[PDB]
Amino acid sequence: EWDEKTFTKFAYLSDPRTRKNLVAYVLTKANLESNKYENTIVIENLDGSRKFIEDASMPRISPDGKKIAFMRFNTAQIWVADLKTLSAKKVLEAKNIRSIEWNQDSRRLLAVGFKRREDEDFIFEDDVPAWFDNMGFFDGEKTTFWVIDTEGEEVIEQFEKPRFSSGIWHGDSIVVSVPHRDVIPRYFKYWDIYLWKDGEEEKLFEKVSFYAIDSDGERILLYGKPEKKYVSEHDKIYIYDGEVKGILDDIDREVAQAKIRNGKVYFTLFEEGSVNLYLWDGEVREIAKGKHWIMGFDADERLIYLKETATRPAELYLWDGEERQLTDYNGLIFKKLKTFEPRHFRFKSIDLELDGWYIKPEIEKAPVIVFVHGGPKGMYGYYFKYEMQLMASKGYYIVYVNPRGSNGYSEDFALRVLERTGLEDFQDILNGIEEFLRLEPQADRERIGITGISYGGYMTNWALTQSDLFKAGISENGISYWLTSYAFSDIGLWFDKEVIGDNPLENENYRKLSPLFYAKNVKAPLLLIHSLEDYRCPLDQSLMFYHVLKDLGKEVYIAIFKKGAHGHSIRGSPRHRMKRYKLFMEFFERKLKKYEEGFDVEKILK
Amino acid sequence: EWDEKTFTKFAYLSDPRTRKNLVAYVLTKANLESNKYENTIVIENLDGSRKFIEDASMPRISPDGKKIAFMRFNTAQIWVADLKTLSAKKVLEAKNIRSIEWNQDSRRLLAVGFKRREDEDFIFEDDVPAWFDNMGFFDGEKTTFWVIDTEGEEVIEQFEKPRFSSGIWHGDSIVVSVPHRDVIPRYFKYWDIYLWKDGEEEKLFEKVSFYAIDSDGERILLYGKPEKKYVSEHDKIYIYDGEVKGILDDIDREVAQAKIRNGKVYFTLFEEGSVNLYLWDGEVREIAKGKHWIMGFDADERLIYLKETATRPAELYLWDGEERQLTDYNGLIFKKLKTFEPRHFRFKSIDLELDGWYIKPEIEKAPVIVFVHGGPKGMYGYYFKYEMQLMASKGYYIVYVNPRGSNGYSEDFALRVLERTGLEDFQDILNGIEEFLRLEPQADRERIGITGISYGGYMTNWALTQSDLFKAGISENGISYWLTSYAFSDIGLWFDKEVIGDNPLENENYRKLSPLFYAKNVKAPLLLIHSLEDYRCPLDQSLMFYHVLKDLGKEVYIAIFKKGAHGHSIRGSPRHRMKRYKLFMEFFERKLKKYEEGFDVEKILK
Amino acid sequence: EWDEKTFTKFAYLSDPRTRKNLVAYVLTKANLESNKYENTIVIENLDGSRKFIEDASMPRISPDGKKIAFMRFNTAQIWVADLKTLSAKKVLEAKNIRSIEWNQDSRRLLAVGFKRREDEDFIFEDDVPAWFDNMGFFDGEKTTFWVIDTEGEEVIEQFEKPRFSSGIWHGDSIVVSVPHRDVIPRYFKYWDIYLWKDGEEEKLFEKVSFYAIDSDGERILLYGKPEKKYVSEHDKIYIYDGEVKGILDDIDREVAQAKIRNGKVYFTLFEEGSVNLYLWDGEVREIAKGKHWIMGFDADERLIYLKETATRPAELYLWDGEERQLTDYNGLIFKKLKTFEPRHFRFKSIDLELDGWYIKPEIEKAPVIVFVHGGPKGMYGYYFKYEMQLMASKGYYIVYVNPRGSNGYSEDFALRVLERTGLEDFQDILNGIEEFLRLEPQADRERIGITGISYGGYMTNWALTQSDLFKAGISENGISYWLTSYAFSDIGLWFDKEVIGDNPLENENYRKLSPLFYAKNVKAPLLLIHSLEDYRCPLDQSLMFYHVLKDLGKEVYIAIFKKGAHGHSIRGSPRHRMKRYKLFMEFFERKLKKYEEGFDVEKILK
Ligand SMILES: [Mg+2]
Ligand SMILES: [Mg+2]
Ligand SMILES: [Mg+2]
Ligand SMILES: [Mg+2]
Ligand SMILES: [Mg+2]
Ligand SMILES: [Mg+2]
Ligand SMILES: [Mg+2]
Ligand SMILES: [Mg+2]
Ligand SMILES: [Mg+2]
Repeated sequence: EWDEKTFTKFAYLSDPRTRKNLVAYVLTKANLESNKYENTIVIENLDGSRKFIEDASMPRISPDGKKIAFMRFNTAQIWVADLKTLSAKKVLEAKNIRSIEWNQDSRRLLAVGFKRREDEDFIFEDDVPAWFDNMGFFDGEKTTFWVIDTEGEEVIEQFEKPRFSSGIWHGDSIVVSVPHRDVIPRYFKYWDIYLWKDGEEEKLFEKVSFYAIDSDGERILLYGKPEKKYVSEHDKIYIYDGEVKGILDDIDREVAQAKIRNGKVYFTLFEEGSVNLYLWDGEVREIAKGKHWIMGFDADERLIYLKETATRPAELYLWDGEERQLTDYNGLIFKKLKTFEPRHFRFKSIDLELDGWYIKPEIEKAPVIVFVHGGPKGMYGYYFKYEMQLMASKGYYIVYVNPRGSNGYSEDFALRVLERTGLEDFQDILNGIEEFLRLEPQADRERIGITGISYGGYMTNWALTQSDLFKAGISENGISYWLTSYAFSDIGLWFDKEVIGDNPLENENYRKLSPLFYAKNVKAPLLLIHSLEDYRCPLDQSLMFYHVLKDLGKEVYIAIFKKGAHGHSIRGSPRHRMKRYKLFMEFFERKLKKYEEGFDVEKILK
Repeated sequence: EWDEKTFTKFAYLSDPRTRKNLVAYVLTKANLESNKYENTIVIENLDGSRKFIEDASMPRISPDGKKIAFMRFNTAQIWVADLKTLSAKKVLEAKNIRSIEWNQDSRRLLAVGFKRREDEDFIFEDDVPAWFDNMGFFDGEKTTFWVIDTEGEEVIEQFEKPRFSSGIWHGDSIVVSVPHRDVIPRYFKYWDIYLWKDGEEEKLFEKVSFYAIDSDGERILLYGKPEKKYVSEHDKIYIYDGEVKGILDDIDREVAQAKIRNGKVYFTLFEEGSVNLYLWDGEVREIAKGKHWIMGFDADERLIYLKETATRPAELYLWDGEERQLTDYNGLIFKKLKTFEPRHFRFKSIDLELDGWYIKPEIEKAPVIVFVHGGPKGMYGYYFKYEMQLMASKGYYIVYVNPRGSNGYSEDFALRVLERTGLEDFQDILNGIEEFLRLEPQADRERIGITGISYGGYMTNWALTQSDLFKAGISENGISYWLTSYAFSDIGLWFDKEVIGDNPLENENYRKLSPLFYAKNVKAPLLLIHSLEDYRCPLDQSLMFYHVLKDLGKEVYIAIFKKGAHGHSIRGSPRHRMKRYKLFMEFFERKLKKYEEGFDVEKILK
Repeated sequence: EWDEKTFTKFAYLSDPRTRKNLVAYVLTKANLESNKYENTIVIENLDGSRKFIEDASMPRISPDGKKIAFMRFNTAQIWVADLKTLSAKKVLEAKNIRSIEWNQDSRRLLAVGFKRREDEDFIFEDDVPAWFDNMGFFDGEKTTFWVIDTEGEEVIEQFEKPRFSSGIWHGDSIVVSVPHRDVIPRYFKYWDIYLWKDGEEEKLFEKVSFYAIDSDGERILLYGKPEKKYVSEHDKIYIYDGEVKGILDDIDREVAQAKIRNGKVYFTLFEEGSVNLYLWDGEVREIAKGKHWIMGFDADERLIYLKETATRPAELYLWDGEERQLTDYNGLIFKKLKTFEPRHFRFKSIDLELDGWYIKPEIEKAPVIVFVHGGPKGMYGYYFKYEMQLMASKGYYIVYVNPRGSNGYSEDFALRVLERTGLEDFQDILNGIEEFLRLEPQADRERIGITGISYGGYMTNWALTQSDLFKAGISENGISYWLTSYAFSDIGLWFDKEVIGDNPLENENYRKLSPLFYAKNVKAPLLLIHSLEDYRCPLDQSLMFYHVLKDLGKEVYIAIFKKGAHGHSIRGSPRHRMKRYKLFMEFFERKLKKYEEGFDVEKILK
């Protein structure tokens, strides 16, 4: 049976790594009773023999295949284990490390972390932004780079860089990507790239729209473009060996992840609902393309990847030749648990033809939940979406589309949304719902709800202020006012200028496209959901909407989770997440399936 | 030198398991200074290479030999380790699990446990009995069955059954043995047996006197009889594959343990003082028969067993072909510690000829301690009996017999005791002592003591009320009044009806054969020993005898151990057990070897 | 509204003391949320000015009125405070002190306590009984006497005496009352009395049936008789000044409490349902006589006492001249809480006329709960009985009587019960119920239940085995088998010989008058309630009855409280007591008011 606890039953795989004949990855479990994620590194032969590093993550297999570094968290500590016996030693006790990567010598690690002011009474800020979702307040944060010798166990080189810099090995050098500073740092837009060795550095690029993501010791793999006008442009990949060479210049899709392994580049593309795995070895070759999301991959002598589908969390695969499924962690649970395959439909919207999906429940007519993805350059299609399976099992149609602005299509399709949030993209959603209703006469047009997180939250607010179609909404971590998004959120300073418009203090678009200013129009009951550590869409986006809607006599409720960032629906504590799922299902049960007055959360939850 | 601490010096082996070329078992040590049992799983090659899983028990080797599940206790947790490197992951945090067993797939475990009401202020009972020795109060206890997937780490099936049910895998099915319910559950007498799979079940047997103990995936091994009139009847073994086939119908001895391994059944028999290991492969073949107790065994590609003798705790052996001793954990200790081999004697008693044993000390005449085993269907012979070696080292003859009622002989011999406790079986003991005294003129007939636990405690009480032969007694966890045994103990409701008689509220036998009612006859000093968590023979059995004996002016003492069940002499904490051994030896020193007035335990113990 | 929590709302007063113009007493509150009794000493002027010693009890005001000793518990510590400012110093850190009493010098205290063997693993006993209700296992307990100098803060004299001795000051001497030892100590029957000073002693009495309870420095007040044949005989009081003088020889009622204050004796008598306060100053004078229980009193320059009634817990009063109520702790609570005054009725039973009471609810007919008091020499009448008010508020008639055997009447009436438990006294109960039913036609004869604790538990068991009148019973801490009461309980060795009969191992009365042996007769559902530290009626009394009743197919349930002695219904933790009250009310709701099958305590309680 699907309910608010079902997500705790799945094994969650991440961070796959492979060297020689070995694969490692992390197995994570949500333990509802201790209220903790549990992490286990699993190392597999390729045999199917498994061994374990318990209470650990960040597996990094040494280039020589003889050992594995990993992190245990608590302060964090870096450990190194022999892969033969897995006997381990603690190497470095590390607060605030975000990455470790072996040097080609299988002796040194590069660790990138951060340092802040850390006064126990006040944060002090002189740069921007003051905070970032999932990181906290910056408090003057600088990036730190440590070269650690894992034999002697010492930091043998260290240097700092501006906030939000990154570093990868390039042979015995380090390629350092630093946000370019103009009036403010040009986050996500321009970087300066350096080559660093032994306390000295050479600037490789100045003010470019890509950063270094991998190296094979001869070539540097760069991610982005040489110059973007919009951060929303499709990120591409480039090889640099002295000359910068685009390897996908003729493919009008965005790269999701990429790695270089002896001059061959493995990479994934967002494509019409899927995230597909390709290889480039002079030409682009399809590796794993279908109705799925390749969530992660790694390549050395072998190529392994994590593939998630609409109805299964990610499992591990090995590519031959041919795809071979390596793991089946959830196979036994899913023998007993019904899932629902989405049905793809094309529909016309204004000038375009778009992708939609719906899931039909067993079935009278059935109520309908419309889901809107975040972004706007998010993408729905073929990954595992817990709420959708959950509500389909409870008797709802689920419908959702990729409006213009979505990832997975041409760059132009993504960029059509800019300065037009709530305009054509909302029409796309309404037109997809109209086509879905034509396809499915058993969908009850008189019981359609809408929900989404982030931009989907924005769109749920917007939908209730612009349309009388919806009977209920659940809007989460959303946007009701772009001006405060611009001035308050971690990314607003550059992101809103692009997506909403320039001259934000004068531009009328900031109120014209803001649900807050049309609150009077709202007629359907609404549940707002927010979390107190969300800095991507800060609390005022929900609480202002909630207060103004109350000031106008509207039926509205707000659940404010005391912990959690923007992605807390998926990343918050298991107990936190269970409570959100329960609220979510009960709001729709009691406001969409069959309207009931009030919403007594004490009685409803326990 | 033997004393109250010597038992802490031995290594105690248990729970042997074998798959392919591997053996595992548990090594337990009594640590007197931390006052804890320590458990180490040892895995041996077969090489004699050893490896270790520390602070753990319940080794279960997966059918494929690639891994080992085990328990660590504290709440209990199930872990799974790769047998190659022994790297381990925690699979399930498990309060109240009593068994784990792998499925043939080496992926799922079946765990059988229990659940109770657990109010912190009161136990509430609506079934029977309210408590069970070594388990506590039932508090509404149900049995729970969990199928655990050890990859994904989740319970994927669970169901509950009445109290005291058991479960074993049968291929992908579970055979569930449940006590049959009439007016009360017919514990130890009738079961219903089910075949369970995927939430459904078929009843295989109704109200039978056997339960399922093993399976080879085609055949179910059943333990008991199709129908017993008396629970005291010899348990036998049956193979069920559609038809129930007795495999020892022509052998009039009781099976102690049995396992099925690809259509071959390995099993032990109680026989005249020994517990011997046999194989059935169409005919019964002797494997390990002699003056010893096969305490445990396991078979897969190899057959291993634990063999204990009168003078050595259990050591591990492998059977070829020929018996090979694999371990010698206590060999070095026993080079320095004198032991005493018992001398077997036959004697006549009324209509029968019986087995007796005695140990002769160095040697004047020497005082004599007569030991009486529990049961009555207990059995003395060739296992390691700490008190016997201990008191023999201190200058005592030790004598003990198997009276009628004992295990190890024909069923009829066992059943002669029923309704006759303290009658012929006591005469058997007196006749064995008479023959022993004839054999050993250096035994001092004027200094004979008697002691026993459980039924042996009953018999020590009884002996002091019926005979003037004994100069002292130590009676432990015994019986002085059958009526309260019937109505108060965990098993009395069915057990006393069989062993003492029907219509217990009217049957005069319940007082006629009860030491309490002859307390006036007592002339020898007596130490009573009890423990507060003994529900097999509850406290009133000792304390009523103690109070009535004091009320009659008799010299009697009672030591009431604040923790511990019926078997606390062997299972209580090392400090608890050391104190009991010390009391036991000192009572006999000061009341049997040389009578001394009083018994100042403060001075005597420390 | 009355429910399982209402008892927590009352202030409970105890231990009144008075010197000069001061009164002190203890105010106790049951705090359900911390689950603790809270104790506050209150000192009142006589003004009505109040002051406080918080978290303390055992107020002892010094003879000179200048200071107050008291105990704080945790180990216990004796403190002394100046009564003017209540500034306090700790005098002696005291494990196991049971009493403190000032010497006439207002400098020394006499503290009487106890010491035991205290091995952490086992209790060791060589005397009798092994345990006592509300004290635990004796573990070789001796009585200790300490003279404490409260200035220098030192024990300046100490000596020990047999278990269960007591001591009071007599000027600079100590009168020591010690149980007389024959085959066993003659507890509650004969004492030896000593006069002790400065390490020497003179025996004042040998083997007498009284002990010293107070002194005025010239006269010793003795409680009991010079010689009792039965402990059940009425205790009287005597003044000893060289000659023993009976002061109530012509009053055929038992003294409940007595104190001597400059040759005047204040004392209470059990009389037909009341406990009344008298003075003797050469003649007996009535002080406080009525429908009430004088729970405690003290006299110096003033006379104060605690008076409880059927409808109010005890409040404090001062006697002038005339009774003046001093406190009204519960007056505000009882403005809001309905109470029910019992209605007294006379009835004929065989050869006697007896007292009964009933409470009529608002009112169809109403179901009836018959309550039976403990003892048998207990007494119902005019004290505050929580369950009665509780069940009357829930729509039940409450009826209860003083059968022969009760205190409050002639000695002969008390002694009629001896060897006749369950015979005439049970007929008395049946005849009282018959008269009550005639008085109250709205009582539903088809819904009568019975309940009691202790002897009342015995009688509830007995009632269900002998009568078909009752539709339900709740039997608590009761008797189902006298033989085990005799041999197992703290007092059985002497108490059962008197109340049930001599030669307990042969006397057929022990089974003839035992509910256990008539268990087959039971037809009404029964809840048994017991507690694991009850040594007055040990657990087997309930659990044997429960098991045998289950063995006979009867509907019976048992609630076994994990902590608590015989009086745990009133003395157990507030949470423990709340749960018992809830069970008690729900059993009657669901088995007496309207029979319902089953009894799911999980659902019923929470
Ligand atoms: Mg280190
Ligand atoms: Mg991008
Ligand atoms: Mg373009
Ligand atoms: Mg785990
Ligand atoms: Mg058997
Ligand atoms: Mg036979
Ligand atoms: Mg002091
Ligand atoms: Mg009395
Ligand atoms: Mg008389």
